[PDB]
Amino acid sequence: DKASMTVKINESLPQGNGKALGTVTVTETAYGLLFTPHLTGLAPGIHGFHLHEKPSCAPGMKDGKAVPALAAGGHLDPNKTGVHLGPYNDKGHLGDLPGLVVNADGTATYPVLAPRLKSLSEVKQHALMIHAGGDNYSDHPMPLGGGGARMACGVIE
Amino acid sequence: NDKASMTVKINESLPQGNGKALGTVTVTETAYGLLFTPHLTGLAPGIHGFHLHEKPSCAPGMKDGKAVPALAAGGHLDPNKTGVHLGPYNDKGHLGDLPGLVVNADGTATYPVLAPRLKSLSEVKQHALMIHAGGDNYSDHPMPLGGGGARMACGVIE
Ligand SMILES: [Zn+2]
Ligand SMILES: [Zn+2]
Ligand SMILES: [Zn+2]
Ligand SMILES: [Zn+2]
Ligand SMILES: [Zn+2]
Ligand SMILES: [Zn+2]
Ligand SMILES: [Zn+2]
Repeated sequence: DKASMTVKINESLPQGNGKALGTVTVTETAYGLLFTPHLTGLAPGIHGFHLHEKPSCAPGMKDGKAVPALAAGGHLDPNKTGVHLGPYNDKGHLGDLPGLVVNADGTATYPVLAPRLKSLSEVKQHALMIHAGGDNYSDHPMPLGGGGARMACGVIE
Repeated sequence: NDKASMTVKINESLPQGNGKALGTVTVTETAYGLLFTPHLTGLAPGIHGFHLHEKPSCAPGMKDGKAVPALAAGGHLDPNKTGVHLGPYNDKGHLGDLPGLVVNADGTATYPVLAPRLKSLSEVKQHALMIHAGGDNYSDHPMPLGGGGARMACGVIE
């Protein structure tokens, strides 16, 4: 019996949840949490892929405008580093995962290992977020890796 | 703040010998294993098999009267003699199994890939860094060696 679980992912719209885009499997390995995606409908390329603090994917208000998945808050960051440094650096947000790789047909199938995370309990009650932009694992030149807008989200557990 | 790091140059692998230079891959020690950061151009968009092979050569090899590209690098690095391809997150297979190399739509590869099973540069030196035509499902099923198929670019580490 592997320590494994799934998370439903939905489109993040200004008014709430859009279509189900599929799932992501989260599995404990000898090397940390393996995120095996099973998603469809995404823009080909590499997308910011992070655990955000709050167990919500609902939109929020910012400067009078509807902001998709804003209720998830920022990146999971129990060490209070206040810095986005990616999946391989202990000095930044614990919620920083490797970029989500999206195939030419808009599907995501390629597994990504986040070695800093060791058990399922560490992802429960957080939002699994997929951004429009990519992620260079830095706050420079763009904040939070350049992920920009939130466009897909799933509350884990 | 600092970790061991080294660079490997990558060349197209043709039947005749080395092809165009395609750029480099940086191999860096992290607290989580070796990180491979590509700086590559001229690759088919998509995900490619990406492995360390036994021998310090990217040279063509002869097989059945034909020059097979990078065949001189031998098989996948397998010090424990597992004889099986199970990918970068499973200790029961080839130690040389790395995550699939991700190639952008524009033919460049930039997305860094971590191989947690490798800890130090000493483990990768004097072996070949191989880039396959096909992808890698980290299994000998349905196809052998992850379905990597032919070798199309290669670099000798160190
Ligand atoms: Zn994010
Ligand atoms: Zn972050
Ligand atoms: Zn700059
Ligand atoms: Zn330094
Ligand atoms: Zn190979
Ligand atoms: Zn192998
Ligand atoms: Zn060796």
